[PDB]
Amino acid sequence: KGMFRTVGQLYKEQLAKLMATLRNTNPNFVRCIIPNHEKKAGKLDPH
Amino acid sequence: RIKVGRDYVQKAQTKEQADFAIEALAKATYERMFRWLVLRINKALDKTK
Repeated sequence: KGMFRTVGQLYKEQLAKLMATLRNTNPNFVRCIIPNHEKKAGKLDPH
Repeated sequence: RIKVGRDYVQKAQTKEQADFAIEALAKATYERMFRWLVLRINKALDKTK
């Protein structure tokens, strides 16, 4: 099984190396928000 | 700061480990100073012919 693996193991192993790299740094989070799903400018949905 | 194989990571050090590292650094500094002094003495003695 180890000689073949699966797609789920690749993402789990690849993502594990990425998360471990961010923990050893100072993350500068930038929160991105979308006003509406209709791609309209100026209009906002409170819900 | 030392790499664990891929990226860099700040490794931890204990009290005994820090003391041993300080002792090793002092020993290496003294050895380098003695070597430099010996080299300077040899150069001053070997400057004639």
